[PDB]
Amino acid sequence: ARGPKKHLKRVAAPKHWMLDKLTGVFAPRPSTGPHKLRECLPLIIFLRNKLKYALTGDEVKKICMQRFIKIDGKVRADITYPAGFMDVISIDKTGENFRLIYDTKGRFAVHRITPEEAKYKLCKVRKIFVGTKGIPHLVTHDARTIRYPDPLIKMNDTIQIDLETGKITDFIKFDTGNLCMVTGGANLGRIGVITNRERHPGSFDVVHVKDANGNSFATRLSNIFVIGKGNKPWISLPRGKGIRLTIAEERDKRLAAKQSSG
Amino acid sequence: GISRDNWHKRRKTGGKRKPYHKKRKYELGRPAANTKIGPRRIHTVRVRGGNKKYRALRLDVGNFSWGSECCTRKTRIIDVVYNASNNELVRTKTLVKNCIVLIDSTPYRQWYESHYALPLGRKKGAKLTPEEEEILNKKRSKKIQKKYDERKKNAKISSLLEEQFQQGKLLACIASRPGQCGRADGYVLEGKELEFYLRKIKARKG
Amino acid sequence: ADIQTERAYQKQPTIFQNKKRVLLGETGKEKLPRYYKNIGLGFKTPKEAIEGTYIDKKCPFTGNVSIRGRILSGVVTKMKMQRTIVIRRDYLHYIRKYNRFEKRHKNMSVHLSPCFRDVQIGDIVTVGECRPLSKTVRFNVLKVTKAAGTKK
RNA sequence: AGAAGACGGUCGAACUUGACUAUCUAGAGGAAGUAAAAGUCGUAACAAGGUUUCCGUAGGUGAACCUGCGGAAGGAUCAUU
RNA sequence: CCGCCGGGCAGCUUCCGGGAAACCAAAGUCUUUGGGUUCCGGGGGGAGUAUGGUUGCAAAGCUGAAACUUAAAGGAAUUGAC
RNA sequence: AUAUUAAAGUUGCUGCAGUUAAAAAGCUCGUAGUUGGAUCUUGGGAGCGGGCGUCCCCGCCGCCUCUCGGCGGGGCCCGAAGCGUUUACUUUGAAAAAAUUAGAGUGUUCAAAGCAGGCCCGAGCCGCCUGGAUACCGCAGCUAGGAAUAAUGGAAUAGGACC
RNA sequence: UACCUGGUUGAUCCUGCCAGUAGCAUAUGCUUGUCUCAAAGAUUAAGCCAUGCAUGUCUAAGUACGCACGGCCGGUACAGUGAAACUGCGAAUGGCUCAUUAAAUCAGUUAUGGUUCCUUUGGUCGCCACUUGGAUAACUGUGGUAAUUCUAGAGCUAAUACAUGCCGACGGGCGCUGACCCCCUUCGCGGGGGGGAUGCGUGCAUUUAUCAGUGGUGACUCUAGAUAACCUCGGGCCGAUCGCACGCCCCCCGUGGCGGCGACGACCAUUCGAACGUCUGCCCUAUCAACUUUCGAUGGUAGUCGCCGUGCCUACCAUGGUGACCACGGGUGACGGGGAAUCAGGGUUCGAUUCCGGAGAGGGAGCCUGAGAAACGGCUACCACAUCCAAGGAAGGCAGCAGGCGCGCA
RNA sequence: CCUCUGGCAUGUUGGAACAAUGUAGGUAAGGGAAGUCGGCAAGCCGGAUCCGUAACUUCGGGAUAAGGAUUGGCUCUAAGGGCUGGGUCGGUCGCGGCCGGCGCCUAGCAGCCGACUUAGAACUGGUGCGGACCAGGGGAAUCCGACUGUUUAAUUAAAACA
Ligand SMILES: [Mg+2]
Ligand SMILES: [Mg+2]
Ligand SMILES: [Mg+2]
Ligand SMILES: [Mg+2]
Ligand SMILES: [Mg+2]
Ligand SMILES: [Mg+2]
Ligand SMILES: [Mg+2]
Ligand SMILES: [Mg+2]
Ligand SMILES: [Mg+2]
Ligand SMILES: [Mg+2]
Ligand SMILES: [Mg+2]
Ligand SMILES: [Mg+2]
Ligand SMILES: [Mg+2]
Ligand SMILES: [Mg+2]
Ligand SMILES: [Mg+2]
Ligand SMILES: [Mg+2]
Ligand SMILES: [Mg+2]
Ligand SMILES: [Mg+2]
Ligand SMILES: [Mg+2]
Ligand SMILES: [Mg+2]
Ligand SMILES: [Mg+2]
Ligand SMILES: [Mg+2]
Ligand SMILES: [Mg+2]
Ligand SMILES: [Mg+2]
Ligand SMILES: [Mg+2]
Ligand SMILES: [Mg+2]
Ligand SMILES: [Mg+2]
Ligand SMILES: [Mg+2]
Ligand SMILES: [Mg+2]
Ligand SMILES: [Mg+2]
Ligand SMILES: [Mg+2]
Ligand SMILES: [Mg+2]
Ligand SMILES: [Mg+2]
Repeated sequence: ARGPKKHLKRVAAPKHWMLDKLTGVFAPRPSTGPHKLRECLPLIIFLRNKLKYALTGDEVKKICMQRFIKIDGKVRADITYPAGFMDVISIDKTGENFRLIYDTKGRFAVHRITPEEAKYKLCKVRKIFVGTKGIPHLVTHDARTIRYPDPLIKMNDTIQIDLETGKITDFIKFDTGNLCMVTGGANLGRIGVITNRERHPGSFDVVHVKDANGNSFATRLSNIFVIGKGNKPWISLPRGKGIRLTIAEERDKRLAAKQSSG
Repeated sequence: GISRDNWHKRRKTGGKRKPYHKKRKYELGRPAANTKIGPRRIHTVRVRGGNKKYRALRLDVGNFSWGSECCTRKTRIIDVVYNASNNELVRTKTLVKNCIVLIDSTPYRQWYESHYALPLGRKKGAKLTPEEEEILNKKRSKKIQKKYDERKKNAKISSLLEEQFQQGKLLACIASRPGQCGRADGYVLEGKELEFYLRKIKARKG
Repeated sequence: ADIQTERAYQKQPTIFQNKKRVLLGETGKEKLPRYYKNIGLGFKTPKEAIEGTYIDKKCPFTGNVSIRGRILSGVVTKMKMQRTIVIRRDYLHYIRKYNRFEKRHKNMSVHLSPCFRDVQIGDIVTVGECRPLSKTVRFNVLKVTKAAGTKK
């Protein structure tokens, strides 16, 4: 590589895009954006695979440029704009409005929400700052330098953001006994209260998560993004509920749904 | 061209490293500033990511600071006197970081005399008669004299420095890296250091 | 003298050694104000660093250099470089055809700060990784046990 | 503002010359190995093979070989009062 | 003279058990395979040759190939023939 | 025809040989290497659970700390700390590109493949139900439990604790 | 499926090999109806290349006076399409090949508290201004050369190109300075308390120094703040900027206020990354045993350069550093890995080749542009090959896709 | 090679010319041993410093092998040595002594002297610099004699004698 890389091979593409083999060489490749390529859903895929609205990239292009689509409600004309975790996608003319939230398998579920609720989002803080002249800042995971926060929102905590105004509107401090969804690794999509956080100096920090239905499991803090004040969540969750079933329990639940219900 | 990189020298063991690539514009050097003393001359360089490196080439003014006193006027860089790396830089008179230059005393002098209200650099009665009396002459009384009396056994500057001024340059060390910054800012040798570099210079003179 | 054995004066950066004008002799009792820090991860920044007057930029306590990354134990084999030693880290590499092992040593070079006086060879040493500070060196010495048999 | 030009430096192709190194090949004559063969000279070895063979080592011999010294049994004596 | 004890040199003895066997109380405790560890062989020839190194006064020693060739060469035991 | 794998326990860790078939250095010393005897908390005690008593199974006897923090005097026991004397080992957790591979689901007409399909429905529903799993991923690095084995420390011209 | 058979002998049992047997690639022979997939100039020659193609690009929104088209409207420049040209962006990806390269590449792991980052997203962005200077292209016209994606002179004429540079702003606010003035006490010097014109500074970024200890971390010489100065001076910077669509409201008539995009910039975060570092791991090879070092070997101190940490480089010191746990060298029919073929369990072999990383563009060197190149479908050199020449000169790079020659079993 | 002390009058004559032949010195375009019995003769080489040195070998050598580089002038830097000195505070006796107590440079510092080298740098010239002088040409082979030594005073130095 002489300079930056611009293409993305289909296959080099991430798995959670459900992009198939025989269709092209390439995958889209997101744009530089508010999410890490590896952890996005390029609006193209979102539209003409998951929402099947378009058929090709062209049909995606045409939808995008009646200026319908509205990622965290601000109108985007890129197909490769990476719409990622806890953005919105107000599609407006149809009036569905989504969120993208990790399904238990971990693939950015299609998750419709009510316009009231699609007002607000939820953001993990990556840092506190103090810039010049003693103004303090935040930084959301997804880039939003807020400025002048509550001197209270510390690291790894979350913020419910208004969208229209921006500006932090009410916030939840990462502690034990606090709802969360994991945004990485194997336990991506799963949900529970916390229970335990282990500090290890330097070497980064584990956090166990006790699911509602017993299953304790763990992860590194990095991936834990909170969504509640213990049990009660500050958003809609997609059905599946961030539970995660054993392959056999899953097989049963399919087998019960088949034959009987109809 | 003139490159900086590990690949081209031997290892810990002393084997010969083979090169797998060729030179890379970033594994890269440029020929040196070795800025001399003289009238201002700076050429800016483009570096990685754009940006600038202002290679000094001649220089005269420098923003030196009398540390103790907390004044820092910008002053003539009068000569290079000593340099720890290599005696040749001193002989060529080349300004680089951690040099020991000389800088005009004058702006520090002036400020001592306007702040502390005493003189600096001893003399019979040419400086004392006209200017310092005019600097003094307390038409106010009460407040200003009380302030300058509060500047008590406190003005009490060092012996080496008082000597330097009465000569009238300062030993000064350069803190900037002229070849990259453009400037040649520094600090005035004081106390234990000054005493050390004076002892170094005397020895060199023999 | 004593400290300044070099061509340039050896001052610790950070601290200014010059503001003074009061009674009770010239300078204080301790005279200088020594800069040091603590280096973290649970390590006792020792007495001989803080008490002592020496000066080293490559001291992890009393000089600029962040410990950050891997932490490795070795054992000191030589001490013949100035302010630096070599430690031999030994380990049983696994070959899996023969479900066996092979011994293997890597005498890495290491920066020994002279907070540590009276360190000998055969002395277990725990180095902290840091920024490359010689061509070979990337590890400062942080704690030395020496208690392998031979005396207190 | 500023071109061409030039001192020096710097990287440094490239050439000229040695020096090492790896490989590949020519060669009068020499001296092997193998294989073909319906040759020549013997008869070393296997039966005590007609001088037990065999070892190590020396000298000699047209050739196999012989002899000297000290070994071996894998001998042609597990045994001789 | 008659025992016993340790440790040697061997000997005879047998369905210990092995082994292609002749044989071996070890050559046993091995497809029921692992006490420890060193040296070593990988069809027969070429060949312990050529070459390089090394040692030696020499004689020679230690290290040590290949090209080429070739279906056996070999061990043990049996019946014969001699 | 040639390379190459199995056959080949004819390269042998599993697993081969070395009296006579090919093979143990002429002998002994010897450093590196490899290998190294035995030895320290154990029965018991008390309960939940199973076939007045016996025989099998399951939480307990990480110690100390209060010199530290608090979920004008205190309790209560958690954050810190003498971190597990210091490893190996094991077990758990995390972290682990996809494709491949294994392997769920799914009549591509079968299959190799592929990742989808399937449904209600007279279509008036102007639709709906779903998949796109899981495993493995040496060695090294990281996390917690276990402490048999194997190494390794600690008091011997003396040293551990005490308003 | 955890398999064996033929061959030394007159027969026998062994040791042993040869030979068969079954997979997989490459080639080839002979054959071949149908359908679905699908490898394919790697092995030899990273040998050579005829010809064509493979990187260009315009919206409402950067410059249109071609007149090349055309309006509907004039005369208040501009109306609407628009070749060309200047400007901006891109050409650093993709594609190809596997020559080199053996702790190198590369894989896992870790650092960046040691640096850069076009863009993307989010922050910040208090007397020419009713808007300045001159220049140049296309265009028009003179031309020169045998000849090139050669250009020279003469006319003009644009800007978001290139330059230049103002109103705001509160004789006010806060730091110093302080003409002086006032009140209390005192025998009085003095002591305490107040006020205060006139001056300098009147900071985001940069450079240096000093002082203190809002927010952070296992971890600061961090972030933020105070003081002093400096400006990396026009070639520090934002300071203070150009385009498009609709078109409104004034205790008020001719002025002054206004939403909605576009483009732009300095600093910060953001992403894409990049870049160097940490720990462990690679085939044969001793007919390779010592190797490295004043021409950096391995340390140290000060610098230099570099985006930054480091012998990266220079200077002065010290004498280090690796090695039988195989260094050093040599070889490789060696790009690394994911993987592939074989397989009971163990293994063996292969991996030029569709993903990831790396390298290179006939060979070597240097460099401009630019955020990113030491780019080769960019230059400048030499060498090697080659092409026209009017002999003075000029142009070249298939290991892109096709294609050819050459090499070969391919 | 040039000079001072000291010594001399150019070695048994002078003058004028400057032809050939000579004797002794030089130089030579291009070629470079073709010359000749034969490279005879002359020519190259040469000093020092820094590298770098083969076959072969009696392991001593071969060796200055071979083969390369540098050298002037000037202006600097760095490195190499000697000597002497504190018994200071208190007491007392005559700047000097004697006693007692500190100090005790015990990492030494201070002043004062003195040869001479060597290494590095900058500038500098019409690339010239061991500027004269002095001063090895190399290599591959064979024959002989080991070697060093000796030998025919007046033709033989050799492989002869030792
Ligand atoms: Mg590419
Ligand atoms: Mg195994
Ligand atoms: Mg016949
Ligand atoms: Mg045996
Ligand atoms: Mg066995
Ligand atoms: Mg053989
Ligand atoms: Mg095989
Ligand atoms: Mg097998
Ligand atoms: Mg065998
Ligand atoms: Mg035999
Ligand atoms: Mg034998
Ligand atoms: Mg033996
Ligand atoms: Mg034991
Ligand atoms: Mg037969
Ligand atoms: Mg076979
Ligand atoms: Mg980044
Ligand atoms: Mg090769
Ligand atoms: Mg390249
Ligand atoms: Mg080519
Ligand atoms: Mg290039
Ligand atoms: Mg090309
Ligand atoms: Mg004469
Ligand atoms: Mg005469
Ligand atoms: Mg005479
Ligand atoms: Mg001539
Ligand atoms: Mg001739
Ligand atoms: Mg002739
Ligand atoms: Mg001659
Ligand atoms: Mg010679
Ligand atoms: Mg002869
Ligand atoms: Mg002689
Ligand atoms: Mg004679
Ligand atoms: Mg003679």
